[PDB]
Amino acid sequence: MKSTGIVRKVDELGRVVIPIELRRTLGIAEKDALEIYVDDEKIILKKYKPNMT
Amino acid sequence: MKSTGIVRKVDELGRVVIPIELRRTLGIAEKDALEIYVDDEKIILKKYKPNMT
Repeated sequence: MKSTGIVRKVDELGRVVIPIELRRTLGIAEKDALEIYVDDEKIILKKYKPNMT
Repeated sequence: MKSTGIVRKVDELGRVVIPIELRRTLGIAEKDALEIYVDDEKIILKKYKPNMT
């Protein structure tokens, strides 16, 4: 079980468990942020665009 | 402060806080499941397609 059509549980309010490999891909964790967008019948969440100069 | 390019915090291990309006769109919550797919540099979470007939 990795990604691409893999079933995960929610939590309560909405906190869905993102795969370690996925957050690893984004280089994010805990205190980091994601950019959540919506696509009709599904959710689209990218890592937040880091404003680092 | 709704969906569509909105920034959210993670948690630790990856549990990202899905908008109440989003989980509401999917009619999911807590005990429910999502189908997580990966899109290059982003994550795609659909609701788990319910096998109810």
